[PDB]
Order: sequence, then structure tokens, then C-alpha cells
Amino acid sequence: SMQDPLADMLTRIRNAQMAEKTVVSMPSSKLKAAVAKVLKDEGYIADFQISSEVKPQLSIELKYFEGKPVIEEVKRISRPGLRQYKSVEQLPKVRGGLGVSIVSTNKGVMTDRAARAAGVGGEVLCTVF
Amino acid sequence: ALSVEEKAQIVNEYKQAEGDTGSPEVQVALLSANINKLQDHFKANGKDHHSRRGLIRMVNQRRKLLDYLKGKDVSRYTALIGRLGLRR
RNA sequence: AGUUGGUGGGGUAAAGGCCUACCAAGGCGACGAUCCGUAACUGGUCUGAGAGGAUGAUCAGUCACACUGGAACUGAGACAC
RNA sequence: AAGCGCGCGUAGGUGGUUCAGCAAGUUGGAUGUGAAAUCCCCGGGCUCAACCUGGGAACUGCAUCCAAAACUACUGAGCUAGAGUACGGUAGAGGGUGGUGGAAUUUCCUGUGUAGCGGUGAAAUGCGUAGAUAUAGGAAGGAACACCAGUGGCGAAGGCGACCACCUGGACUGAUACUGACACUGAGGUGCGAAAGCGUGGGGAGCAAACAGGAUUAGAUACCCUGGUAGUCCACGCCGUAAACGAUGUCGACUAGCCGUUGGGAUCGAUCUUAGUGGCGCAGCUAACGCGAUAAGUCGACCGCCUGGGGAGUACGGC
RNA sequence: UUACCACGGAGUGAUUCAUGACUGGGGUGAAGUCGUAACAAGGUAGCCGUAGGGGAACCUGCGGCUGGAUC
RNA sequence: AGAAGGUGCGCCGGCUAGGGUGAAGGAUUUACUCCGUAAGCUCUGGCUGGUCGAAGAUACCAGGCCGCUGCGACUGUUUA
Ligand SMILES: [Mg+2]
Ligand SMILES: [Mg+2]
Ligand SMILES: [Mg+2]
Ligand SMILES: [Mg+2]
Ligand SMILES: [Mg+2]
Ligand SMILES: [Mg+2]
Ligand SMILES: [Mg+2]
Ligand SMILES: [Mg+2]
Ligand SMILES: [Mg+2]
Ligand SMILES: [Mg+2]
Ligand SMILES: [Mg+2]
Ligand SMILES: [Mg+2]
Ligand SMILES: [Mg+2]
Ligand SMILES: [Mg+2]
Ligand SMILES: [Mg+2]
Ligand SMILES: [Mg+2]
Ligand SMILES: [Mg+2]
Ligand SMILES: [Mg+2]
Ligand SMILES: [Mg+2]
Ligand SMILES: [Mg+2]
Ligand SMILES: [Mg+2]
Ligand SMILES: [Mg+2]
Ligand SMILES: [Mg+2]
Ligand SMILES: [Mg+2]
Ligand SMILES: [Mg+2]
Ligand SMILES: [Mg+2]
Ligand SMILES: [Mg+2]
Ligand SMILES: [Mg+2]
Ligand SMILES: [Mg+2]
Ligand SMILES: [Mg+2]
Ligand SMILES: [Mg+2]
Ligand SMILES: [Mg+2]
Ligand SMILES: [Mg+2]
Ligand SMILES: [Mg+2]
Ligand SMILES: [Mg+2]
Ligand SMILES: [Mg+2]
Ligand SMILES: [Mg+2]
Ligand SMILES: [Mg+2]
Ligand SMILES: [Mg+2]
Ligand SMILES: [Mg+2]
Ligand SMILES: [Mg+2]
Ligand SMILES: [Mg+2]
Ligand SMILES: [Mg+2]
Ligand SMILES: [Mg+2]
Ligand SMILES: [Mg+2]
Ligand SMILES: [Mg+2]
Ligand SMILES: [Mg+2]
Ligand SMILES: [Mg+2]
Ligand SMILES: [Mg+2]
Ligand SMILES: [Mg+2]
Ligand SMILES: [Mg+2]
Ligand SMILES: [Mg+2]
Ligand SMILES: [Mg+2]
Ligand SMILES: [Mg+2]
Ligand SMILES: [Mg+2]
Ligand SMILES: [Mg+2]
Ligand SMILES: [Mg+2]
Ligand SMILES: [Mg+2]
Ligand SMILES: [Mg+2]
Ligand SMILES: [Mg+2]
Ligand SMILES: [Mg+2]
Ligand SMILES: [Mg+2]
Ligand SMILES: [Mg+2]
Ligand SMILES: [Mg+2]
Ligand SMILES: [Mg+2]
Ligand SMILES: [Mg+2]
Ligand SMILES: [Mg+2]
Ligand SMILES: [Mg+2]
Ligand SMILES: [Mg+2]
Ligand SMILES: [Mg+2]
Ligand SMILES: [Mg+2]
Ligand SMILES: [Mg+2]
Ligand SMILES: [Mg+2]
Ligand SMILES: [Mg+2]
Ligand SMILES: [Mg+2]
Ligand SMILES: [Mg+2]
Ligand SMILES: [Mg+2]
Ligand SMILES: [Mg+2]
Ligand SMILES: [Mg+2]
Ligand SMILES: [Mg+2]
Ligand SMILES: [Mg+2]
Ligand SMILES: [Mg+2]
Ligand SMILES: [Mg+2]
Ligand SMILES: [Mg+2]
Ligand SMILES: [Mg+2]
Ligand SMILES: [Mg+2]
Ligand SMILES: [Mg+2]
Ligand SMILES: [Mg+2]
Ligand SMILES: [Mg+2]
Ligand SMILES: [Mg+2]
Ligand SMILES: [Mg+2]
Ligand SMILES: [Mg+2]
Ligand SMILES: [Mg+2]
Ligand SMILES: [Mg+2]
Ligand SMILES: [Mg+2]
Ligand SMILES: [Mg+2]
Ligand SMILES: [Mg+2]
Ligand SMILES: [Mg+2]
Ligand SMILES: [Mg+2]
Ligand SMILES: [Mg+2]
Ligand SMILES: [Mg+2]
Ligand SMILES: [Mg+2]
Ligand SMILES: [Mg+2]
Ligand SMILES: [Mg+2]
Ligand SMILES: [Mg+2]
Repeated sequence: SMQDPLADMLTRIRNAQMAEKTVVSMPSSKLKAAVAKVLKDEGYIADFQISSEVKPQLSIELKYFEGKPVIEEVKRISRPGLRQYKSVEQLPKVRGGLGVSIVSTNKGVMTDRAARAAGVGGEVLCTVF
Repeated sequence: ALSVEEKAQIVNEYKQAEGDTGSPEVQVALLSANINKLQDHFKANGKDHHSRRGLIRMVNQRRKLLDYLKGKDVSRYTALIGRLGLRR
């Protein structure tokens, strides 16, 4: 019944990335917007736009580079059934730093690298590589 | 089992915003009227389980609506319980 | 059913149903009470990449016991190896 | 090996979207404690090692203060994308109580008529001159509802086909208006639940466990034939089981296409769009078969269940 | 002399061990006796629930499934 | 099932709680009426001492109980 909207966002991105599409549209929220922005800063997507009119729609344009999609493995970590939190010393590494893990901290939603840069841990949302 | 006229007079008696058929009170009143009306039908037809399923569904709907209304506003809850003449 | 709380009093080195006389009908329990079986606990030890699993010889800390069941005396301290 | 037969629902678990607050969870810091020994690092002594020994690190924990506010929790105010209500229509073996039809079987009575009927792989038992089968007319009674009929429909599942009246549940379909998260799942509990079976009382045409007789056979407590009782039917009550099966839990969101079909809508026989019901098939998945928008693909929420084969879904105990 | 109380008595229950004439199934055994139920259309298609019957595998009725061959 | 088994019980004081009847008074329907009554009489209790005997349900009165089995379901009837 959409008890996790972020998992729906990542599932939509993965499913339409596998299907060789160009734009993904979904209901938006101020958390999905932060996730989309942090992906944009990491070069995993082309662009994201938020619609107006009371029921905003968020649309994301994807990248392909070669014949294979740029995002090959995206996975949610902290679900509503588990709620995983980690400290600075325990922030997970995906592909030994070749990827990124999104972390929600009291300074906002950022990457694990920025998380150690500010020295603030938090909740591990998902891992992308 | 309700009629058009019966539903119209029920909603008129229980409307709260002059044209609201979705407020909890109207739905509770309609469900209570239907539950009270079907009793005499089930008195004679004891072997009709298939309709008794729908009756149970209406009872459950009324229960959930009353619980929501109690959670929201206690005064309207007590007033509705008083007018409908039901235990809880 | 002193069972749970209150009051007056007693008692203790000291709080306290610890005890007593009244007043009330309370307290605990599927977040496992009660009952049955088994067992001193910990620092630690052995295994394992780790997470875990098994386990409390030797050494150190605490507890309990001293043929079996009770009781008190003396004493700063014992219900006394 | 492993999805409860199917629903409803209690405790619990989880929660669409905006603001604002709070600081329980969360994060960072400081302080106290976390006995010594042991394990680890750098050393020092016994000719080396085991062994002893100095300092450190560790003891991943707990507690108290300070700070932050993204997420969860809590509080106040919102919103309409989830859920529901009001209004016209559509289809349907959905359920219950009565009444009424036609075909056919059987039994009884009566007319004509005379030597077979029936059944089989071939026979026999059985029925016939105490007049059978066939044939014509009349009467009684019970049960099932040809043709329509369909990969067709409805129902939570089990299941539901003659026609009509009365009572009654749900689903599809179109626009507007309304409520404003009222939702999902669900241990326990609560109900519904084929057939066979059980109790009391009716009814009894056909079929037919048990049973009798005739065949077949080495035997035949079977398959085949002739009969035939419970039962099958009705009312009320119980029983709780099935290869109760899609051997596939419920709910929600995404992912190329082609051919049908049942209800309903739109736009101009064509195109589009919903809710079902079928056939293929790209990715993907799988041990393979195969699944493939009605997933067994990509994901979330909750529940049930499995841990080699027998013994055994058995024994004992409870209900 | 009173109060408290150990040992010890009397009555009636619960639970748990061992054992018991005699009985019921199960498993494991070896060139035993009777049949041939399943696997092929296994020679009456097999299974599932329930009822009756029979030396035994099993047979028959009622409902169900395909995890059934020919077509 | 009164299963089985157990505890108390006499007499004299102290304190204490209830019921019935019932003057005076009050009311109005003024009379074979309603309420209600101090004392007296009468019937139920409670917790606290003391005291005698060998023994307080002291006499008469007044169930013995339990465990396995056969038969018949039971209450009833029958050979004056
Ligand atoms: Mg007391
Ligand atoms: Mg005191
Ligand atoms: Mg006290
Ligand atoms: Mg326990
Ligand atoms: Mg011990
Ligand atoms: Mg391992
Ligand atoms: Mg370890
Ligand atoms: Mg080790
Ligand atoms: Mg231990
Ligand atoms: Mg020792
Ligand atoms: Mg010590
Ligand atoms: Mg200590
Ligand atoms: Mg010590
Ligand atoms: Mg201590
Ligand atoms: Mg000690
Ligand atoms: Mg000793
Ligand atoms: Mg000794
Ligand atoms: Mg001693
Ligand atoms: Mg002494
Ligand atoms: Mg002394
Ligand atoms: Mg002393
Ligand atoms: Mg001591
Ligand atoms: Mg001593
Ligand atoms: Mg001692
Ligand atoms: Mg000592
Ligand atoms: Mg299931
Ligand atoms: Mg199922
Ligand atoms: Mg189920
Ligand atoms: Mg259940
Ligand atoms: Mg259930
Ligand atoms: Mg079953
Ligand atoms: Mg539910
Ligand atoms: Mg709840
Ligand atoms: Mg939310
Ligand atoms: Mg909640
Ligand atoms: Mg907020
Ligand atoms: Mg902290
Ligand atoms: Mg230490
Ligand atoms: Mg050296
Ligand atoms: Mg603040
Ligand atoms: Mg004839
Ligand atoms: Mg005729
Ligand atoms: Mg069906
Ligand atoms: Mg039946
Ligand atoms: Mg029967
Ligand atoms: Mg019957
Ligand atoms: Mg009968
Ligand atoms: Mg017959
Ligand atoms: Mg036959
Ligand atoms: Mg016959
Ligand atoms: Mg017959
Ligand atoms: Mg019988
Ligand atoms: Mg019937
Ligand atoms: Mg079926
Ligand atoms: Mg199953
Ligand atoms: Mg299986
Ligand atoms: Mg199910
Ligand atoms: Mg599902
Ligand atoms: Mg549902
Ligand atoms: Mg679903
Ligand atoms: Mg869905
Ligand atoms: Mg296919
Ligand atoms: Mg699979
Ligand atoms: Mg597999
Ligand atoms: Mg999950
Ligand atoms: Mg889950
Ligand atoms: Mg899930
Ligand atoms: Mg086993
Ligand atoms: Mg075994
Ligand atoms: Mg075993
Ligand atoms: Mg059993
Ligand atoms: Mg056993
Ligand atoms: Mg049993
Ligand atoms: Mg005795
Ligand atoms: Mg005894
Ligand atoms: Mg004893
Ligand atoms: Mg014994
Ligand atoms: Mg024995
Ligand atoms: Mg013997
Ligand atoms: Mg067979
Ligand atoms: Mg055979
Ligand atoms: Mg066969
Ligand atoms: Mg044969
Ligand atoms: Mg076969
Ligand atoms: Mg069975
Ligand atoms: Mg059978
Ligand atoms: Mg039978
Ligand atoms: Mg049987
Ligand atoms: Mg037979
Ligand atoms: Mg039968
Ligand atoms: Mg069948
Ligand atoms: Mg007695
Ligand atoms: Mg004396
Ligand atoms: Mg006696
Ligand atoms: Mg006795
Ligand atoms: Mg006997
Ligand atoms: Mg005898
Ligand atoms: Mg007699
Ligand atoms: Mg007698
Ligand atoms: Mg007898
Ligand atoms: Mg008898
Ligand atoms: Mg008898
Ligand atoms: Mg008598
Ligand atoms: Mg008598
Ligand atoms: Mg005599």
C-alpha cells in the first residue's frame, strides 16, 4: 500500500533503466527530491524536474554512456521494517569507494564521503554503483 | 434494502454541512438504518448466509467509522452515540 | 488475604508489612506470572575471518555451605569451619 | 521438505503528502566508571624458548551533562493521489421461501395378440402359455431439469443451470458533489465449508455400497450379467475432512509486443480506455521443466510454514 | 504460665521414576508359503477423502484431481 | 456428597450493633386513617475477659465409614 515511497522510487528508476527508457515520472516528496539532487551531483542521472500544481510530479532523465546503463546496482538499505543506523566509523563502503552510499544526517541528505568530511553519521538510505 | 426517499430523509436529518454525504455521522446513520432494517429479513431466512456476509461487512464498516470519529472528536462521538441509541 | 495500600503503635544501627490493631480491596500476569526440570555467578577459557557457538578446571572477585534439622548467646563484627 | 480449505477480525507490526514545534530513537563532543590478571604492541631479565616482568593499547558497555534537526517517534494545523459516501444505469446457474410446467423411467388397471423376452465376447441366472416382451388408453408417485451451453457468467472459498412471484447480498459502469488517511496485514478468536457419515421425523420412481444368484478362472471373497438394502431426496441438528489444486498467502507499485473473448464506456465499421477470462512471446528468472502485466521478473508491508528417509501425522496428555 | 517454633504423628490428594501376568502395533533379518496390488493403456487408468466388505496385497459405492495412454 | 477428615460448644461479666410491637407528637380524607413514637415487652447477632470439673452436642434423643466385583437401570409389587 506504498508503505515505503523511496523503495518505489528506486524500483522505478531501476525498472525503467533496464527497459532502455529516457524519463521516469513519479509522485514527488521533499525526500525523493533530496535523493534526486544528490544523484545529480554524482553524475548518475541527467537531470530532474519537479512539477507545480498541488500534486507535483517529479521526472528524471537517465544516462546510458555506453551500450550499458550508468546505474547498474542500486539497493535500498534502511527499510521501514529494519531502520538501520550507523556511526561515522561504521559507514559502509560499496565497491571499496568506487560507488556511493546515501546517508541522511542532521546536516541533510548527502554522500558517505561528505559524511566523513563533516564527521557526522546517520541513517543509511541506499547504495548506488 | 434502503430506498431513495429513506436515504434522502436520513441524510437530511443527519447532514452537518448542508450537502455533505461523506461525513462520518451520515454514513453511520445509513449503516445503522440498514442493519436495523435487515433484522426482520434475517428473522425469517435463517439459511441465507450469503446476505449475512454483507450484513457483517456493514457492521464492520460502522465499527471502523465510529472508532475514527471517537479518535477525532469526543463531543460529536457522544452526540452520535446518543442519537443512534447504540451501546458503543 | 499480611496478600496490595493507609493510619496509630511496636521493633531495628538504619528505610520498610519487618511486626501488630483497625480501614480499604487491592497487587502480579501472553513484554510469560505461577508451576515443572536443570544450574553457584562473573573476570575469563576454547573454537571461529568475523558475527556467533560451546563452556565456568587451574588464577582473581562475589555468594552459599561446614554429619542432618532448629535456636540463640558472647562479641566492634557470627547465627560461628 | 515447506502457502493454513476460505473469509472477518482482537493484541501486535507497518504508514500517502505539506507546514510548525519537541528532542524519546539517531548523530557528535565532554566527564565518571568499565578491578587486577589474561589476550594484542613496543621493550627488559633467565645462555635461547617456555616463563617472569615495565609501559601502552584494548575492555566494542553503562551513566550524566552540552549541541544538531535530515529521518523515525510525539503534538498542533493542513491537503486529496489511498479508503469510503450520495445519484442514474448494466449483466449474471449469487442466496432463501412458495407455486407451476414438459420429456422420460417404473408400478397398477383394461383391449388386441402369441411364443418368446432380456443380456453377453459367447452364455446362463431371471421374466414367460397362471398369457410375458411388443402395442393402445387411463391412473399414481418420486427424482433430475435435454436443445440454449460458450477458454460463458456469478460467488471469499465450498459451489451455483426448467419457468414464474416475493425477500435479499455483492460487482461492473458515467459525471458531479462530499468526508479528509478513516489504510494493509493479522498470533490468538470467530463464522462459512464437496462428498461420504451420524440423530429425530417424512418420502422413495431411477441408480446403487452391503447381499443373493449366474458366468470367467487353477482359484475369483473382483472386473461382466440378473436382482437388490442402507444411501442418494426433504425439514431440523451434528460432523470440520478432500489431488478443499493454479499442488503458487493477502495487499500495493513498476516492466517490449501480437491474437481472441465477457460486461461498460468514449472519439470518428475504425481508434482509444477500464474491469474480468484465454492463447503466444522480448528482456528477466529458474536445476530443468517452465513462468513471463492473471510473474514463478524488479521491489516493499505483514502473516503462515520447512530443516535427510522410515518410525509417524503415530503414541501419551489436553481440547 | 502464655506466645512463636524444629523433630514427630493422622487423614486425604497431585506428580514423577522403576517394575508387572497378559496384550497391540513397528523395525531389522535368509534361496520359506499364498497370491500379483503398483510401474507400459501394468492388461478394470491411477491417486485423494469417506463408508461397507474381504486370507492378504485389496474390491465396490459417492464426490474430487490429472501428478492419465490412444485420439 | 453428610464422601473421607477436622475445629468450636458450659456458666458469669465488659463493651457494642440490629428487628417487631408501641405513649407523646405531626398530616388531612376528620376517624375501624396515615406517618411516627420514650419507657416497657420480645426476637436476632459481634469481639473481649474470667471461672469450675476428668468430662459442657454431659441425661433421654441422636448416620459407622471405605476399596474391588455379579445381578437388576431407577421409585414401586409379590408366595395373609
Ligand atoms: Mg492484619
Ligand atoms: Mg512507624
Ligand atoms: Mg503500620
Ligand atoms: Mg514460564
Ligand atoms: Mg547443583
Ligand atoms: Mg563460519
Ligand atoms: Mg568468540
Ligand atoms: Mg581467536
Ligand atoms: Mg552457566
Ligand atoms: Mg577447585
Ligand atoms: Mg574470592
Ligand atoms: Mg558484589
Ligand atoms: Mg568471598
Ligand atoms: Mg554482594
Ligand atoms: Mg557465607
Ligand atoms: Mg566438613
Ligand atoms: Mg563427610
Ligand atoms: Mg547445624
Ligand atoms: Mg542459646
Ligand atoms: Mg544462653
Ligand atoms: Mg550484642
Ligand atoms: Mg556464616
Ligand atoms: Mg567459628
Ligand atoms: Mg555453622
Ligand atoms: Mg569462610
Ligand atoms: Mg494459505
Ligand atoms: Mg490456497
Ligand atoms: Mg487460510
Ligand atoms: Mg489462525
Ligand atoms: Mg481462521
Ligand atoms: Mg488438509
Ligand atoms: Mg483482515
Ligand atoms: Mg491496530
Ligand atoms: Mg510518512
Ligand atoms: Mg503506529
Ligand atoms: Mg517535519
Ligand atoms: Mg550519545
Ligand atoms: Mg581489566
Ligand atoms: Mg631475552
Ligand atoms: Mg533545538
Ligand atoms: Mg406392456
Ligand atoms: Mg402408456
Ligand atoms: Mg470453482
Ligand atoms: Mg450429503
Ligand atoms: Mg448418512
Ligand atoms: Mg439422515
Ligand atoms: Mg430414516
Ligand atoms: Mg428401487
Ligand atoms: Mg451389478
Ligand atoms: Mg437393477
Ligand atoms: Mg432396483
Ligand atoms: Mg450404518
Ligand atoms: Mg436436505
Ligand atoms: Mg472444486
Ligand atoms: Mg497444500
Ligand atoms: Mg510436494
Ligand atoms: Mg488464501
Ligand atoms: Mg500475491
Ligand atoms: Mg480485503
Ligand atoms: Mg494483490
Ligand atoms: Mg495490485
Ligand atoms: Mg508464453
Ligand atoms: Mg523457482
Ligand atoms: Mg529450482
Ligand atoms: Mg523486506
Ligand atoms: Mg515484510
Ligand atoms: Mg514483502
Ligand atoms: Mg527425521
Ligand atoms: Mg533419523
Ligand atoms: Mg528421526
Ligand atoms: Mg491422530
Ligand atoms: Mg512412545
Ligand atoms: Mg488424542
Ligand atoms: Mg479414614
Ligand atoms: Mg490418599
Ligand atoms: Mg503423600
Ligand atoms: Mg504403572
Ligand atoms: Mg510388562
Ligand atoms: Mg513374561
Ligand atoms: Mg488397481
Ligand atoms: Mg497388476
Ligand atoms: Mg490397473
Ligand atoms: Mg485382470
Ligand atoms: Mg496407470
Ligand atoms: Mg487422513
Ligand atoms: Mg475409494
Ligand atoms: Mg458405504
Ligand atoms: Mg473401512
Ligand atoms: Mg465387493
Ligand atoms: Mg454408497
Ligand atoms: Mg469419480
Ligand atoms: Mg462430617
Ligand atoms: Mg483444670
Ligand atoms: Mg465417617
Ligand atoms: Mg473411610
Ligand atoms: Mg467384569
Ligand atoms: Mg461371580
Ligand atoms: Mg428385580
Ligand atoms: Mg430392582
Ligand atoms: Mg442389566
Ligand atoms: Mg441398565
Ligand atoms: Mg442391560
Ligand atoms: Mg417411594
Ligand atoms: Mg427412597
Ligand atoms: Mg410367607
